[PDB]
Amino acid sequence: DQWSMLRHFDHITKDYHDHIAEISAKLVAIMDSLFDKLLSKYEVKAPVPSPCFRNICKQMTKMHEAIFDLLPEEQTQMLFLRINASYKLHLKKQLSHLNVINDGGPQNGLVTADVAFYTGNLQALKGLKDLDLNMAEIWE
Ligand SMILES: [Mg+2]
Repeated sequence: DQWSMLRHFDHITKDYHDHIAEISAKLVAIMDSLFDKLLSKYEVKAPVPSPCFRNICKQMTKMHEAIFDLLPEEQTQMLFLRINASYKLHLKKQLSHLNVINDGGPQNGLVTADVAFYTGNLQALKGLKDLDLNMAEIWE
């Protein structure tokens, strides 16, 4: 009956959500290593988008294309929030290293511009328009 069928479904899929998060952990780790490699070398200058940010955004795009049909929408949103958190951590580290501060000066302006390219790229991907990226965190 419908009840027994669904009990079988429940048993078969009981770990589905937890296991997707575990595979997604490996994907976050891959992107985290890319961000560390790229952002450790980032220099603030025109033109924008900088080569660093073009590369980050291209890989984010390719990642989205690769997993779109493999993850439910909510998990894809959650994945991108984790990827974003990694990006912000590495960007914050580099801005601190370079002594770039949020004072409205030309250097701050260039980072704001590069980040606008990043945010625009991310939010233009299917399902990601209303992600709360909290990019202001990078100046903490
Ligand atoms: Mg300046």
